[PDB]
Amino acid sequence: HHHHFNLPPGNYKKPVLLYASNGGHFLRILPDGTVDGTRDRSDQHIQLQLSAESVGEVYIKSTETGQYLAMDTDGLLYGSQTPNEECLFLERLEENHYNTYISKKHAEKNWFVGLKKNGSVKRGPRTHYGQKAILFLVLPV
Repeated sequence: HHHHFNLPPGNYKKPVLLYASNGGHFLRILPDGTVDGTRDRSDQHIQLQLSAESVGEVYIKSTETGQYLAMDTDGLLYGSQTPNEECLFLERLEENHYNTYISKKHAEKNWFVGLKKNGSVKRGPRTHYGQKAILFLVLPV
């Protein structure tokens, strides 16, 4: 293990929003595989579904398009048609309150899912522990 094992209460059954504490954007996976954020709560592409593959390990999937959130070899988030090793994230509690998502493939590099205040997602190497960008609240809809 390269990381701690504080887990959030799990939310896998229901479709959810991933709300970025850092600026209030919702994580969005567009039909063309682009990943960003939007503050438009009505957007059809911010509805996500998480599934636990192993304890503490998740897929994050678009309910609208079926795409899997993934992080590529250069640290960029993308929407994948099929589940692969780039699609698994370590779901952890952070600051006793938030959820973080670490790339499993790149766990030793501490690459996180992260949203900037301007609604663009962060590249893996530009994320790290202690940032606001990595902090999510998983909201039921």
